[PDB]
Amino acid sequence: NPPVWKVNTNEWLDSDQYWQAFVEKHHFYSQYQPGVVDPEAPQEVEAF
Amino acid sequence: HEQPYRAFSLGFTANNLSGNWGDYIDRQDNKNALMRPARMMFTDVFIPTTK
Amino acid sequence: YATLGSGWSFSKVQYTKYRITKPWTTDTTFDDIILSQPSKEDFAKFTKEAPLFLRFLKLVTDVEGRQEAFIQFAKRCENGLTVEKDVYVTKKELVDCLWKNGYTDTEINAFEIAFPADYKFHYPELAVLFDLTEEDCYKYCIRQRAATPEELVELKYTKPKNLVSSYGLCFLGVWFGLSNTVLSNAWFYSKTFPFGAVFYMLGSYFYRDIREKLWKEEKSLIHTAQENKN
Amino acid sequence: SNTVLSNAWFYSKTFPFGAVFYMLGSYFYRDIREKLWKEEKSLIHTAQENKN
Amino acid sequence: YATLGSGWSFSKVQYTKYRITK
Amino acid sequence: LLGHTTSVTMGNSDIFFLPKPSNLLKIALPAFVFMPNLTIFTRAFPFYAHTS
Amino acid sequence: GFHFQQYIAMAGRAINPVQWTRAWRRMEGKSATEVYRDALAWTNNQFAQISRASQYRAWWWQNPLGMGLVLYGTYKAWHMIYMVRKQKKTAQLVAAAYGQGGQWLNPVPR
Amino acid sequence: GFHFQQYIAMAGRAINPVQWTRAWRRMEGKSATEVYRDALAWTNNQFAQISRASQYRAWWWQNPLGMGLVLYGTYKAWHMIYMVRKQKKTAQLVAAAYGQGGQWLNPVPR
Amino acid sequence: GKIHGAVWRMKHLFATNFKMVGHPRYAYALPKNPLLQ
Amino acid sequence: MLNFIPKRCPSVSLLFGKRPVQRIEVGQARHQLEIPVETIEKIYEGVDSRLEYHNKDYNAMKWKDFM
Amino acid sequence: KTLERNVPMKEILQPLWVVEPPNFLRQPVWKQFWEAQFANRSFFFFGNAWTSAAAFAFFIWWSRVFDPPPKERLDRYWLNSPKFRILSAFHNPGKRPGLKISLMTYE
Repeated sequence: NPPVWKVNTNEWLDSDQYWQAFVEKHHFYSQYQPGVVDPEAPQEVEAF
Repeated sequence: HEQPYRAFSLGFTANNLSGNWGDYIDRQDNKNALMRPARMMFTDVFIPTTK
Repeated sequence: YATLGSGWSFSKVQYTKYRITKPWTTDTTFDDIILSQPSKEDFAKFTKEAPLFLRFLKLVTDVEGRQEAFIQFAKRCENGLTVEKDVYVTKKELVDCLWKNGYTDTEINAFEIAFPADYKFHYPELAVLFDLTEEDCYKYCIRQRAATPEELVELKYTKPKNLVSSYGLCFLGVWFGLSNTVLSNAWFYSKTFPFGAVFYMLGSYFYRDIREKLWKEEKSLIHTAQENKN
Repeated sequence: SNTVLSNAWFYSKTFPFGAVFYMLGSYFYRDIREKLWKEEKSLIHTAQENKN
Repeated sequence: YATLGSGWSFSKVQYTKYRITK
Repeated sequence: LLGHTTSVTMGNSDIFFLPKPSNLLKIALPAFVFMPNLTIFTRAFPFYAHTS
Repeated sequence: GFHFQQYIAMAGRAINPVQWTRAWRRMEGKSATEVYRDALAWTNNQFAQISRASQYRAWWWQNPLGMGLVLYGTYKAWHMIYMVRKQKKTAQLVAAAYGQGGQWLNPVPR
Repeated sequence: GFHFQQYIAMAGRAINPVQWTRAWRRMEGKSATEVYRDALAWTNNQFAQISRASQYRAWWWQNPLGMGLVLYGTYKAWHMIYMVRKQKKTAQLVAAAYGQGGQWLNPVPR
Repeated sequence: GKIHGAVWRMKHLFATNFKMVGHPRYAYALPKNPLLQ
Repeated sequence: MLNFIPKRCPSVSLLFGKRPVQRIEVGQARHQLEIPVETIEKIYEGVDSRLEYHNKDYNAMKWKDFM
Repeated sequence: KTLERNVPMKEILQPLWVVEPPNFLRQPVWKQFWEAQFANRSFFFFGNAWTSAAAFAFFIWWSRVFDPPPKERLDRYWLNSPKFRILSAFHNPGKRPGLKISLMTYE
């Protein structure tokens, strides 16, 4: 593989079909979710 | 409700409230006395008189 | 364009007040490969000495059992090989490729003892040595040079173009752009020069703090990713 | 605080002369340097050969 | 300053439009 | 042409176009609230709108 | 930003009537979609050259504000060349039609 | 040419009254010959740095006219800052004393 | 821009883990390891 | 890991199948590992050629096989 | 065999697409807006989202306040406007429309 920080972000997301669904869930179906790597994590849930 | 309104211009860059230009007949200088000598400095373009 | 390279090293650069200087040439000019987008004829050509390569080639072809190709290449390559100058692959890159692609330790040791460390294999050498197409070897060499694009590449020098038209347009430009009071304005002296000078002074004084504070997150992410991978 | 960059002198002499010098230097940059360095190169060659 | 060096090579340079980067 | 001079009309000239490069950006931006939410606590809105 | 000289040269070629005949001949068997895609690809190539080469390379104009200063200077050049010229023309028009300051005059008193 | 920023910084230090006291203290046990030789040596060091480093090094301002353009720009800046300022003052003086163009008037007819 | 930053962090923090084939909240739906016992 | 399989064309990966073995360095210690070229060629049956990324030098596998 | 064809660089190095930004959602803007309508605190012009701002803009456009005035109300602002005067002067190149402006006010 290439270095992932050299790889283009949109190309990575086109390759990956699972985290596509993760982004749609939080950023297409909602507009107020935080821009964090893991919005479903226990810290985020309990803060909410 | 029958008198006409003066034009309004207000932004960060320019306005029309620091002065009064007057009517069509009774005109007056928009700038005041202290900056009338430096009118050239309040202009993007200036076309001086012929003399 | 994509960022090519197999390296995980997060590398940034600081600039000087000096320009890059190359040796004088009356026919060539140095430029960036990605900015020039050069073609094969725009690339500059030089003559390379064959015999050191021809010995190894003789050995390899005598082993592989294909001498017709060696004969063709040697009759082509007598009086030296005329070849585009900055289309090459380094010995280290070639050895890495051979090792990862499964060439034996005897072959790799033969390469190592035959060629110097700073040798540069060009696409015709690669094509005749591996029975590939010169087109493919050229493209591979170009990709491997673009992988290291900090090194400038040497092109044929061409005089400037459209100087008269550019002069006319620049006259029109100054004639319309300086025929005004913009640079002598109260607005200029009150906003443009103060804001600009303050931005310049702050950038000059905090040039490195800002960049480090910005790149902190990217550095941490790359470190985490590399550690997870390992 | 002047009309220097808006002058007839500017547009007649400063911009034309400078632009012509710039265009000529850009077009004959290497011819000039070679024609100048010819003598120095010849002298260095002669000196080295005599020394050897 | 004096031009030091043991070399007899008459060397001149051409410049680019890019700055030195370290 | 007494009553036909206010009928000579001319259109505006503003173009509503601006490229929206988000690849340059990686942070969110603030946004104004323009109107109060009446879909929630609708019955109480006149009674709590004056508070903070 | 980069290749400003090349952009001036492109405009210079474009204003040449010989290049107009050359483009007329080149336009044989050609579509508006193809032309638009070609122009878009050229612009993308420029911006991609920027996006790639800014990571490792510095131009002679490099400064502590980076390309912000080059883009500001481009904007200011455009402004001074086009908009201030238009302001001059509009000023002379208004001054010939109403007098200096005619557009900021108060309504006629009733 | 080189170190214009350093020269501005030198002027800034020179215009500081604290540096005037510092120079007063530094002038203890010192001669005009020593000061003059120091300044001449500094200027020679600058020009020798130029003469040496121009052989192999190129600044960000390098151009097909070389340092000629930098020296012309220095001259033009000096001109516009000092001489044109003096011209403004002299113009206002002549206009107050004789009227605009008073210095080019013909002699009184006899 | 928020979405860009989110995906830019997701890349670095998920693409090289070997432990996140998906999200941990849905690991019940995965098949079972034949090597565990 | 990423779903980026290098094209086995010589313009991209010189000398892919010239020998029957591939080699790799693994981890921070860079342990060596040799893999049969047939085991590797098994991937190019799942590789999808419509998708090409990173200068059009890497294809993507189908999600079933990749997962 | 020797290479003689002139190989361009576009056959080797492909540039990335950066003129129009990426869509990590892989959904069109109207579909984003549609889903926002059914998300909470994301109805038509309510909330602080870009969908709410766009809907507020469309709402004020659909309203009358930014429409042009009727002929009964032109001499309140429009006939004394710098835009109006400049446009009149521009479309009457060598003339003086003060009198026609007075007559338009009378009308």
